[PDB]
Amino acid sequence: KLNEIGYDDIGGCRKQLAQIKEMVELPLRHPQLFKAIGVKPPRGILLYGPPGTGKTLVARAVANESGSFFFLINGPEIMSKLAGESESNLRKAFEEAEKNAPAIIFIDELDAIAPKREKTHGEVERRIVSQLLTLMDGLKQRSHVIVMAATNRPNSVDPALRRFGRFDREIEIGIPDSIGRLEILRIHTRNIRLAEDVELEKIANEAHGHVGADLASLCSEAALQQIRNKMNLAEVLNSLAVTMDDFRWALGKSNPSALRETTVEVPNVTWDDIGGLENVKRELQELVQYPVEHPDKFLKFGMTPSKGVLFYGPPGCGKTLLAKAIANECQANFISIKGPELLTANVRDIFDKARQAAPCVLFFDELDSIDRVINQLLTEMDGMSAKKNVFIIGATNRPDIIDGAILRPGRLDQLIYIPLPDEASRVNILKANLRKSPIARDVDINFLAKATQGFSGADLTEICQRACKQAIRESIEAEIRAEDPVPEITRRHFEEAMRFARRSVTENDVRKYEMFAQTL
Amino acid sequence: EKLNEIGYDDIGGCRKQLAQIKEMVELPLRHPQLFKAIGVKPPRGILLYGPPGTGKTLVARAVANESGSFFFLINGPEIMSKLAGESESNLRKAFEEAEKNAPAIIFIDELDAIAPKREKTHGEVERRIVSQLLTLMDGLKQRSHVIVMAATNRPNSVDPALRRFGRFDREIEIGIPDSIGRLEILRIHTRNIRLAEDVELEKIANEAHGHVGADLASLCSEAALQQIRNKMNLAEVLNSLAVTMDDFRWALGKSNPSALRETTVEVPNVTWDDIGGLENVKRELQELVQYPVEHPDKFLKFGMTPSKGVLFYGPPGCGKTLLAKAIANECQANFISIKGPELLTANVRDIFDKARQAAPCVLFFDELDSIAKADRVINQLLTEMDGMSAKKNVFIIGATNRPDIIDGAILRPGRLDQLIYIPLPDEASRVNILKANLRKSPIARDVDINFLAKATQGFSGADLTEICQRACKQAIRESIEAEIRAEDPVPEITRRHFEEAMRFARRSVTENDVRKYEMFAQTL
Ligand SMILES: */C(=C\C(=O)Nc1ccc2oc(-c3ccccn3)nc2c1)c1ccncc1
Ligand SMILES: */C(=C\C(=O)Nc1ccc2oc(-c3ccccn3)nc2c1)c1ccncc1
Repeated sequence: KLNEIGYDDIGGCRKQLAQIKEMVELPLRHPQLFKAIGVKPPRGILLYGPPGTGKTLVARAVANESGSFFFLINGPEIMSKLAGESESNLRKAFEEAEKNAPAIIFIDELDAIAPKREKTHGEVERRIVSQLLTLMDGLKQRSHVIVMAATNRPNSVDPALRRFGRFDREIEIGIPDSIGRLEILRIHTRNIRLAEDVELEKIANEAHGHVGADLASLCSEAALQQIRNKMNLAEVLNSLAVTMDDFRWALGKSNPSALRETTVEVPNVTWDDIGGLENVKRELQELVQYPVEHPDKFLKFGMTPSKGVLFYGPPGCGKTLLAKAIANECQANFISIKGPELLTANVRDIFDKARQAAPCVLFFDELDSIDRVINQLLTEMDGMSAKKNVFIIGATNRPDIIDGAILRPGRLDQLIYIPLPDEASRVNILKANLRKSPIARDVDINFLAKATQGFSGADLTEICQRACKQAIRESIEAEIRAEDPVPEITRRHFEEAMRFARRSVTENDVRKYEMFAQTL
Repeated sequence: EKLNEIGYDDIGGCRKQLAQIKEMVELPLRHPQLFKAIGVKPPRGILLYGPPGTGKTLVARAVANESGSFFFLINGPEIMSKLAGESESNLRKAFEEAEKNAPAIIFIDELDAIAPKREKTHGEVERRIVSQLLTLMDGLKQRSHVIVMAATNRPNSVDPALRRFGRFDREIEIGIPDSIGRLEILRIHTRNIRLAEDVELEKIANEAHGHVGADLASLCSEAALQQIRNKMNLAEVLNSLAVTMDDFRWALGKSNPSALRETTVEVPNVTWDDIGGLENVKRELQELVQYPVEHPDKFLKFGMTPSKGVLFYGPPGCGKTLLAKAIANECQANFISIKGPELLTANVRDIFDKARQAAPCVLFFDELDSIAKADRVINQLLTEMDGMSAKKNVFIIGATNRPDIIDGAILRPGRLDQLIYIPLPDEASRVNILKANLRKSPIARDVDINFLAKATQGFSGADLTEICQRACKQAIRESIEAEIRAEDPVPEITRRHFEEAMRFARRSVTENDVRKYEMFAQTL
């Protein structure tokens, strides 16, 4: 079975799979063509990412597809041997790989073999690390041996290993996105018998923070729930088919292990969902979309584009949603960071993660909360080339207390005010909020927008929530009394919600923001 | 085979240091008669250091090949990967072999792997090998012509006992190449690549900032990869492959140099024409930073030691840094641009030592206010400056925007005796700045800089740059919008764009601030 694993049996990493394919397969199938022009093939590739992804099979998939020899060195297995056994085994591994070429050597759990030098506390451990380094540098330029390694964090690996010529290409196999999750769910359910009511797309969309292993466990739990419901009360053996109810139940009881891991992807929020102003949209377009869309114009006119902006205004979800929408427009990855998250050298880490994604929209929320971290952010921004397509966006609700250093040119040089949404914006927001709900025909959104003025996006969302709570309360009470009288939200529900206006922004705050704008 | 042919030409990015090493090694190892006659003691330990990838690992081999001497290589990890007695036997066997075949050169690559700081060593085998190395080092009789060269990332990671007066007394830094060095490296690596006729490596080298030799090798590889990707994916092809300037630019776009955070030492390419500047300030800086270095004889004749430090205070902007870079450029002295934020994040002495190593240096300290009036850094800097021999051609320049806050200690004589002020640029300065800003971009013949300068008064360097930047964005905006309509209409930036940018003409420096600076000057 192992030799039969291919590209199709790995899900959740298709971009990285293409990268690895071009890096490895092509040289190992037409070495003459690459040598002619003079392209040097890579000699060390380090895959890293959260545990549970498919990065342990990537090496096997590549080796099988390229039809090359494959050798596996298991970190814990090597470190579980006597003093000389580990050295003999590393040497034998590399020698065997050289014997049969082209080859691939996968050193699973490298951080087990070569942890940070501080962690090591014996002569045997350091001797093994140095043995690995010596073997690594000994790969002749034409040996046709590619060393692949996997870890959780490259920082846990001995830095000497991450030098030129030893491990110079580092690829991240991160959390899958919705398409990746669907791919994994379709891979794992190959043998399970499904019912006709299963729509894996919804499951994939709803499974947040799930890695391939988590999805395998989820499928197993759903099958078990089906067994429980059926057998509890050969005929049955042939009448078993997991149902969407079982999958939803399994989702309910699941505890994904990758909840806290930052997510990088292209969000699915469009302009229509926030509405927003026109000037702000135009400015954001000019800043972010044009340089990526038409770099030629910037080059010919020869002025380097600015990197980041700094939204200010009353609190709410407009700023974050606006940034997400602009990122969606340009099809660039979106990275969200919260001040509380940062308070808990991570700054360099997140900046490098952004730099890895070519079009990225690095978002920093609650920037006001953020001396050491401030200086680290300052230096990192100052040391960001204004020619790489990485855009920093800030957000704050107290521009007065923001340190002026960040505002200095080259770091964050543009300020944009985000006012309360207007009538059209409020209409768009309300339409988005009730998008997934069965609203009644009588209800008109335009009148609601006219009635509500000065209400922040939070206020409108709260208004929608109050109405739905009323509908649920009515349905339950009617159901109890009856024991679909309330099939859709009615006007009375919305009016009852409106009974408590609760405007979250005072006119004094708006005047203060206006004064801040005028002073600029 | 190929190893024994590496020479001076096959190393790039280090030409000053290569000349130093040539004089310091090749000549003694070819004409010992003269050196012994006049009585010059050849060095016995040379420690090369710098960021990884710079090609210092070939310097030893290049020198050995050129001088025709025996060459022996000891690889740190290789020695430390053996059993307890194997590493000792190997060090001893290396030095014995080198001495047996004289003259020789011994290159101990990755010294810090063999002899780290005493504290970092926990076992006894590690300390035993370090002591073995020290014993062998001291055992080199002056008569025997053995020169030990070692390479390490930083000299501090090496055991201090090694950096003694008879072991490793010469330390050479091989740091990031400059633009000429980058061009040299690119020429070396593209020897076997077949390039197209539109490739002009000068622009690549100039734009490749923070790249080391290895990074440039990767860049060339990626460009070739892009070319093959496009053409092939879309024997004839094998003979039609030629990298193109588009491929090199694309490779640059997607490259992540590993030496971005490393301080750069180099003569800046900024001239007086790009800053304008008051004639008084220009003359004063000329005197201070040029007469001592250009006519030391006169200073000796009148016997007054030149002051070392100058301060700059005034409105925030690009003026101070540009002025310092210009004065450095005129004297062709190296420029070090330590910023305050970098220092906020031992280090002070390291910067001062780096400056000292480059004799004519224009060490720059921006935003000094943040560091000074904290206690630790300010005291360390005061101590280090006070220990700065005024007879050396190292000039310290400070910049600040709160001249009222800096502690008076820094301005006491012997530390920073001059207190020049940098005021807002005048009309001619603004004209020069605008000409420089638009120099790289096409401009309409109608557009006149003189009127724009006349309109702009009190505008800081950023203000002028902002004006130019805003105008270009308008031109790009208009240029593209026409393109979609047609789907060149805007070949150059027209005066309409400049006037539209001028519509929102803003002054970033309040006249109150300028008056405050004037008050400080008068009180001073
Ligand atoms: C939306 C985020 C959101 O609603 N954020 C938010 C709501 C209310 C807030 O009040 C404050 C505040 C702070 C200090 C003083 C007073 N009030 N901050 C608030 C923030 C959202 C984000 C991302 N995706 C979707 C929605
Ligand atoms: C130019 C650098 C430059 O213009 N930097 C700069 C612009 C504006 C600034 O405002 C402050 C400041 C300080 C304190 C309070 C308020 N504002 N600092 C500023 C710095 C330049 C540098 C290097 N090479 C070329 C040009």
